[PDB]
Amino acid sequence: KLISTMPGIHLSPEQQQQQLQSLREQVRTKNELLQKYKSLCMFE
Amino acid sequence: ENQVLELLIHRDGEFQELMKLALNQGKIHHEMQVLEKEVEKRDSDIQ
Amino acid sequence: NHEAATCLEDVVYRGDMLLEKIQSALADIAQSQLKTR
Repeated sequence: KLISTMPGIHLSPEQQQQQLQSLREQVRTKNELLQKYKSLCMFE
Repeated sequence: ENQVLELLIHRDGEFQELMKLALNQGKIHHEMQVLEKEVEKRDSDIQ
Repeated sequence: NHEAATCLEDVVYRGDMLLEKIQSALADIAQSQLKTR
């Protein structure tokens, strides 16, 4: 029981996985936005 | 020989599901830490 | 000197517009990255 609780996830893993997927999507969106911003650099 | 067998099967299934959930939570925490580090580096560079 | 000053003012206006557009785009990108994470 101690080894099982040692994992860290107190709440059920359903909402944990939902939040992890949301964070992964947000990270992908942020990376794509940063790439699109740093790519289109044609001003002077 | 039905109630005890069903209870044991449910306990084994719950243990397997708990182990799988712990593994998935660990993997999700590792991926989230990596994504958070990447986003923090990107935000520092952008700032 | 008047012609040179007019050319310099045109170049400075072009540069100021470019800098304003770049600053606006940077602020927009920053706000988007902050709100979306």
